[PDB]
Order: sequence, then structure tokens, then C-alpha cells
Amino acid sequence: NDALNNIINNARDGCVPLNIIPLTTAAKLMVVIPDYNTYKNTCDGTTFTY
Amino acid sequence: AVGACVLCNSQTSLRCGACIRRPFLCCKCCYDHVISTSHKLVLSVNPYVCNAPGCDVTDVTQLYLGGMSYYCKSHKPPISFPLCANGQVFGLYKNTCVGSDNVTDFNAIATCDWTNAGDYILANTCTERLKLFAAETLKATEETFKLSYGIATVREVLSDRELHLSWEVGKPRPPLNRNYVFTGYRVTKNSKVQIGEYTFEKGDYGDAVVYRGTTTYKLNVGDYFVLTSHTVMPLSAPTLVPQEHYVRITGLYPTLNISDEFSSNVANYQKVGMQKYSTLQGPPGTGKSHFAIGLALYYPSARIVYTACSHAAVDALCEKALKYLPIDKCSRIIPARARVECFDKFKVNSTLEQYVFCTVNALPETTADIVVFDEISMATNYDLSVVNARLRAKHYVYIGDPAQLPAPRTLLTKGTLEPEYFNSVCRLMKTIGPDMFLGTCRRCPAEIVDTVSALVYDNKLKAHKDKSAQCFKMFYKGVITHDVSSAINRPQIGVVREFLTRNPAWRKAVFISPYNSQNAVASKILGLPTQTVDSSQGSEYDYVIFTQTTETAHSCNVNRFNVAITRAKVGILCIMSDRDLYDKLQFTSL
Amino acid sequence: WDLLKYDFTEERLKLFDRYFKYWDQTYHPNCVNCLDDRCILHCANFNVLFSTVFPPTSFGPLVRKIFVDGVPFVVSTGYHFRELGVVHNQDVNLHSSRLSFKELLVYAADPAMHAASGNLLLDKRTTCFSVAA
Amino acid sequence: DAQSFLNRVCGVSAARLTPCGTGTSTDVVYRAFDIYNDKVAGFAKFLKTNCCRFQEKDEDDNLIDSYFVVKRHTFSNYQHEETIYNLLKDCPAVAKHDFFKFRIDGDMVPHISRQRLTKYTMADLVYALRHFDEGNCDTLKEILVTYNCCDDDYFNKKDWYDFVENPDILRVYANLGERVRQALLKTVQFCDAMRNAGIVGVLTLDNQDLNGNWYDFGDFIQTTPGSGVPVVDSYYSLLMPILTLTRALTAESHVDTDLTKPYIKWDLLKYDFTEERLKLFDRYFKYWDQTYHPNCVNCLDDRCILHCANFNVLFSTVFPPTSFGPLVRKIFVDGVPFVVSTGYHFRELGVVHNQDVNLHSSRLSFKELLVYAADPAMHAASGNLLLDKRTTCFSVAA
Ligand SMILES: Nc1ncnc2c1ncn2[C@@H]1O[C@H](COP(=O)(O)OP(=O)(O)O)[C@@H](O)[C@H]1O
Ligand SMILES: Nc1ncnc2c1ncn2[C@@H]1O[C@H](COP(=O)(O)OP(=O)(O)O)[C@@H](O)[C@H]1O
Ligand SMILES: [Mg+2]
Ligand SMILES: [Mg+2]
Ligand SMILES: [Zn+2]
Ligand SMILES: [Zn+2]
Ligand SMILES: [Zn+2]
Ligand SMILES: [Zn+2]
Ligand SMILES: [Zn+2]
Repeated sequence: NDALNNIINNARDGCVPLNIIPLTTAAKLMVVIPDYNTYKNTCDGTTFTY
Repeated sequence: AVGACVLCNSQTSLRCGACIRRPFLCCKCCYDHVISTSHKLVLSVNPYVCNAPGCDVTDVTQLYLGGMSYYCKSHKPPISFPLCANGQVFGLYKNTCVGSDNVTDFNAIATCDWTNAGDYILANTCTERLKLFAAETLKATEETFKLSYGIATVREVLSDRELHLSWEVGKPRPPLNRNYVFTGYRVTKNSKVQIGEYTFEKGDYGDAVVYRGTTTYKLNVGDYFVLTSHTVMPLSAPTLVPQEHYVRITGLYPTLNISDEFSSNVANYQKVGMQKYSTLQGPPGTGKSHFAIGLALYYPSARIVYTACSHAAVDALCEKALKYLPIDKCSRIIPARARVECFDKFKVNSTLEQYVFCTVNALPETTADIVVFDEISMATNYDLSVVNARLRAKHYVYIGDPAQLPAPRTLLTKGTLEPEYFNSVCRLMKTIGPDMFLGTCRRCPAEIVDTVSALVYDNKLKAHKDKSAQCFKMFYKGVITHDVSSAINRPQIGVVREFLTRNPAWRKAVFISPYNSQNAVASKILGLPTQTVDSSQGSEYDYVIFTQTTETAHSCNVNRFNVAITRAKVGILCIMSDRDLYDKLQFTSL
Repeated sequence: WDLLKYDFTEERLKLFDRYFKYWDQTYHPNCVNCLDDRCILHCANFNVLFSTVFPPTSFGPLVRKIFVDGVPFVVSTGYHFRELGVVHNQDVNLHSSRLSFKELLVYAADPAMHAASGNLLLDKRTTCFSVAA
Repeated sequence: DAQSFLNRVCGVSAARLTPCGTGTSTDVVYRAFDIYNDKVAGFAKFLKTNCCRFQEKDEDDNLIDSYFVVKRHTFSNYQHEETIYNLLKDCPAVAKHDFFKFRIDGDMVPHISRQRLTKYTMADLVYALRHFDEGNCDTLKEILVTYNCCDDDYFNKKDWYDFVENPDILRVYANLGERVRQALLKTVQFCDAMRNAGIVGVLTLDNQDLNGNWYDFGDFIQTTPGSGVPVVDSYYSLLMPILTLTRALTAESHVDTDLTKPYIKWDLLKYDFTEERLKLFDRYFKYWDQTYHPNCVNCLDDRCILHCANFNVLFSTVFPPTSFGPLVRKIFVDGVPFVVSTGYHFRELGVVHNQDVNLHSSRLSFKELLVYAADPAMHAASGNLLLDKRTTCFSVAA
């Protein structure tokens, strides 16, 4: 509720696109990685930035 | 939907549309109900109404099932049949409907409007599965009598101690006893929200209120009071579980070296822990909550849930828990609306506590080991069903007093109820007596106390004193005026005021009368504080003055003198015009 | 681009007046204002190209925190089509009391509840946009 | 004791306190309440006697502008205020309260301790700049000094307050713009928190300190969460003249609204700022529940023109001054290209468009000659560009 309230209060009409609700409020992320090169390119190490 | 018949528990899908709650009836019982009385409306999963494009036929006995719909003689298809036939009414489960003969008192419980006293005389003798439906329909008809009533509104902010009221003109302004709650409303931009739930009390001059409060929100101009509209809402659990006995203390294990200030209560707690449910009759001034604290601390390790029907009692037990109980392992339960000036100093609103303080008004559906019910004569059978459904405990205790205030039952006007017909638990405390009592009076001198214990009790009360001897009974002629809906007796007060110069003692004198108009005009000609009989049951005084206006049924009931004159500790100047109240309490003659 | 921005009517009008300036037919960025079914196709045809310059996260349903029975929902009160532009619901009930079967059906069918509740997903198996898991 | 009380006012928050009172006694100050109840009303300068004040001193024993107000009142008010503070605790625009009961004589008095407030409030500044008196103004000099708007030697000047003998007082007052704008933003955050928490109350100017924190919940009715509304009719309205005296919105002409960043590099041809006006209104005056039309042509009546014009006269101080003036448009007459004004962009009435523009005219009657000769579009378009340094007023052409 906290980050959701923050991003809704930041909005003008109170309407935000649905595609950015998890982009800015979801606390857990899952990456599905088909092969090793994409693993080396998106989440190498123990921390990554998305 | 589908369920069980109210008086034979057979599977059915019929609702009698003319009732108040419209309960379940099987085909036999619904049939018998729709031949006898004027009830001619029945509801299945689809209503039994004539499904013509335009028509008004609701009586099933001249309604005919044709094809897919129901029709009357005027427009039915040539195909039969009448729904009401073969000693039955059409509906589900034609193979399993068992007939009965309880249709007579069922009709008496259904078609009545609960005005006369015989309805409550008859609503308690029945098989008690029918008593739940009687309680539900009584609460519902009380609700619909309440819904046809007018609202209040506060004038301004007048004072902290007292307020004044403004009312829309046309429909009657009520009696103000504390039992009639009024719900406030902030009518602000543009929303209507609940804030406070006040009662009021009869004023001093003209329009005035000595009130009792709910919330510290100061009430502005835009606040108008609705009485209340909380719905009656269906009940399932019985009012009382059967009395079963256990060989030992089951589910409860004692403590070691508890205390000694209540040392005459340990075997009482053991007998409490033996059987299923127990009752203690508490005369005024015994420490019923102190007994509750002692029994809770005897088993300091299991669920003890305190429930009081009324909030004066929960405030009393809250300050009692502060006085004796350990603090952190306690929880008061606040409702969603914070219905009164809630005492919030504990672990308030914890469903996972041990010592839980709550009201039946907002019980949660939790578990219990032993439950403590308070102020029984307040509790109606509907509230008993509610507390049994929401709260389940291995052992029960019910403390209260028949001689005190009963449940209000505002619909009853003619015929005073006898104490067993207050509710079921009061019937248990009279018929087989109470399972316990605390026989000790700590306010009344010897003569008054053994006269009250001689009138109704089994001489259970004594005096921890000797007689004070300013308890007087007077022969007042009492010229009446009653130029008001109530009764007024001023010259009798003039005689009493012609006394009181030979008595320098009681100049703080507390005026107590069972008649309201005399109560209001009491502090007018003479400057002595005045309080009605509704100010009793929780307050004690030392000097009480009584002026009786009339000798009637309202002034003949003995419980009510019992709650009025027990307040006086050391002196009462009881002035009456009744020749029968006389040898009951042998005072001085003068 | 701003993440919370969903109304690109001004950008669509600027693009139309920069490129198709002398195309003399009327162009409504939001197709809700169109004259008839031959004006919906025309403005949708212009929008399907004008929506290829805007971020793909700005489309999808437009959610809005409503409150029922004192408890906060988050439900979709509209859509931002790539072709039909921005469309707003005419019946939004910000403070509802009782939810009937129609209301349960609507509030359970829409993805606002599930996508808001769900965890964020980044699926590298496909090039399609992934919302939540 | 007078020392145990101060050590309790400390609490977990590690600070040092210097008592403005005397022996755990209430300090009497003379503040500028906005009060409305059934017996007194108005925006007047009152005298409050229910708050012991302690001033926090940082490193070097220097007394700074951060106080500890430990207001004491009845038990049930303590109860309700704890509940409302617990509902409103998570908002950053709420002063950090501290609830405790303390022994005074033999009896427990409940004290509510507000932590790290400024000496004065919003209402004090508003009353000082709205009820000005050149002979008795000590709550304005102190505010101007304690926030580094001046140097305390500015008040030794011949005329430090006059707007015509000292235009530099405008620059002095403008230093409070970023202190008022943050207060407005914190008011919006607090209103959002009240709305989400379902609390109905009235926001007064005397309940917000000069930092922006709100600290009074005496009359805050709580309701079903998410359905509460803040009443800001009396907050934004009294503060309204201060928003242009101190130029509180001059930080909106900078990119990212940062006073260190350069100016927004506005487009020259842009004249319709309706979206920017709406964004500013929804960012600052969000819960002002009256309708706001950026263009006054849509207004309901003559009482809606004044309201929207009042909002516009401030919202037009963040837009470039070259974007106002008449809106010209190249029309063609008799096959020859005119350039005439087909509208205006008022600073107050917004954008107004002419309903009768004739792009392809044939004959010009005397009315048309009169109109096309009266307007400055012809002359300013034909004239040479002017840069007049004699005046600070905008110069168009010569
Ligand atoms: N353990 C005890 N020992 C002596 N007296 C008691 C004890 N418990 C209760 N009492 C007496 O009972 C009275 C309690 O009255 P009150 O507090 O109004 O509760 P209640 O109305 O239930 O009696 C007191 O006057 C007190 O003297
Ligand atoms: N006579 C009084 N004395 C002290 N406090 C009061 C009085 N009347 C009301 N209050 C309480 O004080 C609050 C207003 O206090 P105020 O003087 O504004 O100081 P603060 O801004 O710190 O609350 C009200 O919300 C009310 O609860
Ligand atoms: Mg008791
Ligand atoms: Mg205040
Ligand atoms: Zn019936
Ligand atoms: Zn039956
Ligand atoms: Zn018919
Ligand atoms: Zn179109
Ligand atoms: Zn307007």
C-alpha cells in the first residue's frame, strides 16, 4: 500500500497505466532466462538493475 | 433457499410471506398456517404469486400451477392443479415432511403485535427452537416501531456538562432514560458520517439535558441525532446449553497462593468449575465483578472472556480490572464505530488475549474456556443466542439480578412482567433458584435491609452496621394536579419542605421520585439536587428524599422501591400517599 | 518519458500537424469523439502509427484506487488503446457499499487486481511485453 | 521534578533542551491563531497557556530554531490524539509526536510532546504579513532573521518595509518562497494521508509550523478509511496573498523544479499553457474542491471569473512574459497578406479566441479598417525590435 499510495498520489487524475503498477510497486521480481548469454547479460552477479 | 422447518426441523423451501421475518415452514406446517389465520402469502424459491401479465392474486389456496407458472381461476390454463391440496402446500421434499400440532402457539407467536403482556407470557413457555424465532420477530417489530420515529438535533455548543436540544416539530420527542441511544451525524460537505451515540436525560428548566457521552468530537451546529437503526440479523444458537456435570475441574487448572481478600469464594469457584453453567444472584452492593476477578485469577492461565450487555457494566469491570487485574494480559474490544467513550488504556482490541472485555453488541466469533456474562436482566434471549453463537466456552457463569432493572422491552405497556419472564436465565434464577449468591449488604442499616430481605429474598442480606434511625415514613395526603402527561404532587413537597428545619442533617438532600414531572419541578421551588429512579444501579448516596405522588401500579411494584431506596446509606425521608407501603418497612410514625 | 503519463493527445495532435498537416479531414486522437464508423477507422489508422512513438508501458488498462466498504480496491476505470486512443469509463463508483454478483464478476475479470497483486516479471524467452506473474 | 521532566521530554530522540518555561510550568506566549468555534471566531492574535516550550540546542550550545512543545490536556483528548497520530504516523509531513504520562504532584497528567518544531507557525507569518504595523513588527523581523532572509542590520535602514523607497524588500521577502512552497507541498501530502486514512478535519494555519509539519489533531474525526476529506477553505485562502508577496512559485520556472538548475528553456511559439496551469493547480491546490478553469471563457458566472482569474494571476508568474500579449495570425485580404490579432492570452483570463475571424476577406469597410488599424499587430509586426534599458517593463517594438 505504501508505494502504491505514493505513485497514485503522484498522479494527476488518480489514474495510472496498469503496466507500471508492478514496475514501481512490486517488491519481488522474477526473471525467466532461456540460455546462459542472457543470464550473463541481465542478472550477472548477486545484484542487478532493472 | 433450502433448510429446516422452524418447529419440526424438516427439509423445506417455503417462507410464509405474511410473517415478519418470514421463516421456514414445511408443507404440512405451512399448509396448517395458511388455513387457520389470515396469512395467505407463501414464498418458495419463486414467489407464489399469480404470474399473469396483469393480476393480483397471492392466496395459494386459490392459486393454480399451470405449466411453468402460477395462475388463478380467472386466467389459468385448463390443466390442473391447485397448489393447496391433499392436506399440503406444494414445495420441496414432499416425502419427508413430518406433521405436527404446534400450529396453535406458532400462530400466537406469529400474528401477534407484542402489545399486551400475554404475548411475552406466551413467548417463553414454548419449545425454545420456536423461542428463537419469537425473539427474532420481537426484535424486528421493535425495529419497525423504531423506524417510524423522528430525529433530534443539538442546538449549539452550550456547555461541557449540559446541552440543549432542538427538535423538528410534528412528531414526539421521547422519554430520556439512559436505555434510548441516539446516533449523531456530522452533516458536513457533502457527506454524512457517524461521530457520537448519546443519550439524554430530563432537563432542569424547559429544554435541558444532563447527558452521557460517546466521543470527544465537539458537536457543532450541523449535528442531528437519529435514534438508531441497527437491524435484527438472524440467530441460530440456543439461549442456554444443557446443564451437564463433570467429576472434576475439566479444562481449568488452579494456581497456588492466590489471595485472601475474597477468601470466602474458593469453593464457589470449584463448584463453578464442576458443572456446565452456573448462575450467581447479586443483590445490590456485593462486588460481583470482584468475584469475577477472583474466579479469573483462580485459573490465571485460560480464556476468561468478560461480556457485559451494557456499557456502564463494561466501564465498571474496566475500572475493576485496573483495581485488581494484571494490566497487560487484558483486552477491551472496541466496535467498528467506537460506540461510547471507550476506555482505551490496555492492550485494547486484541482477539488473541486471555482476559477479554467485550460487549455482546460487537462480539467476535472467537473461542473461550469459561465466559463471564454480566447484568442478566438486561440481556434478552436474542442477546443470549448471540453470545452463545459467537462465544463458545467449556464452562459458563451468568451474573445479574432479577430485582434490578430488567430488559427495557419498550413495546410492553400494559401488564408488568414477572421476574422469570424477563429472559430465560432469569427464569433459571427463580424456578430452581440461583446457583450462587453473595449474601452481604454494606449500605443498608439493619431494619431497612431485613425488610427488603423479608419482602422478596430469603433473608440473605445483613447489615455491617446498626440502624442509623433517620429512615422515616410519613403520612402525606398528597394533593395531586397532574396538569401534564406525568403526575405532579407539589403541596406534598410543600409539607415535606415545611419539615426539614427540624432536621439539620440532610441539606445535601437527593430528591428521588419515580414520577418524572415531579422530578423536574423538584429543583425548582427548593434547591436540592434531583434524580429519578433511572439514576440508580451504580450510584450510592447517604441522604435520599422520596416524594410519592400516586398509589398505583407504577408505585406498587416492589423491585422498583428496591432499586430506589437502597441508594440511601444513612438516611431516607420517604414520603408516600400509599397505605400499603406501610408495614412492609416499619419506620417511625411521627 | 514519464511513467505515469497516459494521455498523449497533445503529442498525437502535434505529430499530425507536423506530418499530415494538409490532410484536410478531421483527426480525433481519442476515437470516442468520432462522427461515425467511417471516422473511427480513419482516426484509428492515424493512431496505429502515432502510437509507435510512445512507450509500450503507457498502454494497457488505466487503473484507479477506489474504496469499497472502507477497503481499498484497485480497478481498471478505462483503457488507452493504441488505435482508439484514451477511453474513460462513464460509470465509476469510487465509494461503493455492496458488491452484487455483477460487480464481483467485473472486478474479478479485469487484470488490474491480478497484475497489481502479482509479482513483477521479466521474461526473456519472448520479445512480447510481460506484465506480471 | 524540573529535571526529570526535561529528561523525559528527551525520550529516545537524543537532543539537549533549554527550558523556555520555569520549573515544568506552562510558558505563556502570544500567537496568531486561526480559530473558529461557537463563541469566538476569526483570524486574531491570541494568548495560549497550554504548552510548555523547550528549545533544542545543537553543538556549541547555540540555541537553534527547533523546539519541543509538550502541550498537556485531558485524558480522553490524549487518547483521541494518540489514535489519530497512529493513523497518520506514516506521513512524512507530520511532526514526530511523543505520548507519555508524567507525575506532577501525586497524580498522573498526560503530556503530548511534539518534537522539533519552529518557533512560529504558518499563521504567525500570515498574520505578520497581513496585519502589518511598522511600529510594532517583532514577529516578522525575527522570522526574516532566523531563516537568513536578511542580516538583522537590514532593519536599521531608513525604510526597510516600504515598497516604493525600498524595492529590495521584495528580494528579501522572496527568500521565504522556498520555505512556503515546501509548506504547501507538505500540506498536499498531509491532505493525501488524511484522505487515505479516512479522517475528516479542518486544516488551520496555526497547526503547521514554518518547516511544514502538521502537529494538531484535536478535532480530527475519523471515518471509514479512504472516505475522509480535508477542509482547506480557510487554509489556502488566508495564505493566498503570501504566495505572491514572497513569490512562492518562482521555483517552478526551473527544470526539475530545482532552484540550482537553469531556467526551463521555453518554446517561443507556445501560448497555450492550459496543461501547465492544470498541473500546477493539481500539484499545489489539489484539495481545493472548487472547479478551476484555466481559460476563463468557460466560467460559470462572474463569481467564477474572479476565482479562476485569482488562480491564474499566480499561475502566470511562472510562464515567460513574451508568451502573453495578442495572438496574431496571418490572414489574407484581397490577395494581400495581413497579420492581425485574432485573440489574447491574458495573464488572468487565460487564452481567449476570437469567434469571428475572416481568413479570406474581399472588401474592408470602415469598421474593418478601424479594427485593423487600432490593433498593435500591424504596428508591432511592421516595427523594428526595441531593447529599452531605461525601464524594467517589457518593450516590444519601436
Ligand atoms: N473480597 C471482598 N472483601 C470485602 N468486601 C468486598 C469484596 N468484594 C467486594 N466487596 C464489597 O462489595 C462492594 C462492591 O460494590 P461495587 O464496586 O459497586 O460492585 P457491585 O455493584 O458489583 O457490588 C464494595 O462496597 C466492597 O466493600
Ligand atoms: N481551554 C483549553 N485549554 C487548553 N487546551 C484546549 C482548550 N480548548 C481546547 N484545547 C485543545 O487545544 C487544541 C488547540 O491547541 P492550540 O492552542 O492550537 O495548540 P496546538 O496548536 O499545539 O494544538 C484543540 O485541538 C483542543 O483539543
Ligand atoms: Mg461487580
Ligand atoms: Mg492547534
Ligand atoms: Zn406466517
Ligand atoms: Zn414443519
Ligand atoms: Zn391472477
Ligand atoms: Zn474521428
Ligand atoms: Zn471558472
